[PDB]
Amino acid sequence: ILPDSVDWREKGCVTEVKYQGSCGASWAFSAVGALEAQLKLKTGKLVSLSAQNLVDCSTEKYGNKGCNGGFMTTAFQYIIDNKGIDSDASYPYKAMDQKCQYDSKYRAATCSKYTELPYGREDVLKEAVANKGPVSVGVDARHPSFFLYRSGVYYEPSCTQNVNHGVLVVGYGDLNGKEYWLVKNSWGHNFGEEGYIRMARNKGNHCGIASFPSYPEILQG
Ligand SMILES: CS(=O)(=O)N1CCc2c(c(-c3ccc(C(F)(F)F)cc3)nn2C[C@@H](O)CN2CCC(c3c[nH]c4cc[n+](O)cc34)CC2)C1
Repeated sequence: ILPDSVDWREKGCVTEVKYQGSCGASWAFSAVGALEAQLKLKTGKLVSLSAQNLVDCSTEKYGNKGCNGGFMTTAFQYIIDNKGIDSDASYPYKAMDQKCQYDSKYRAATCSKYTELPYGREDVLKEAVANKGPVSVGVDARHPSFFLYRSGVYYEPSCTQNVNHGVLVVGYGDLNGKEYWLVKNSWGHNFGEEGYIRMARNKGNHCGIASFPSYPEILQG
């Protein structure tokens, strides 16, 4: 039996909204956001993890291009392969491609595996958000309505199921009858509701929110 509403901010699993700047690294912010929540569930400690570490180190082997884009799934694979990711404090974000400076001395999290959810399945996404944690997703963000969004439940008739911007689903609910996904963006506090957007849910995979969902886990064995 799934809750009607969830908000992982209430469970202490969501760090401050970040500002990616002119670097196209939303993939890296989406990935660290998902892992931040799993780290809190494991250790009780909420700590921002290094998006820069992913930008600089999860590169050609993972199909990622730093400030020119990339993928959450392969970001997670880098963290698995590397046996760690640094804290954001120890390896801060500069919004540029830099030489990899990963140092195991400042490791703040590990990742054992990741899971991809099936294309377009908002019911499966709901279950994962309720029972696993925040889920990294792609959205179609290429409409003025998206970047100008201030409040309410976002619905854009021209949205497609093709995704181009990485964000984090941290919850869901309903606002005066409109079902929504609660989405953490990485465009700082002047986007949306202090950095968050509520996006239409159960409206035929609106803006591709359920097209490419994935989440990491931190496990023994
Ligand atoms: C137009 S579309 O929207 O239909 N779409 C098409 C399909 C798609 C999209 C995203 C998608 C797009 C954007 C985002 C976001 F913006 F959020 F960041 C998220 C997901 N994923 N896939 C699934 C895989 O094709 C992604 N896969 C392909 C292999 C590739 C790769 C190259 N070298 C490697 C070395 C090692 N490994 O392991 C993998 C590779 C990267 C991983 C976009």
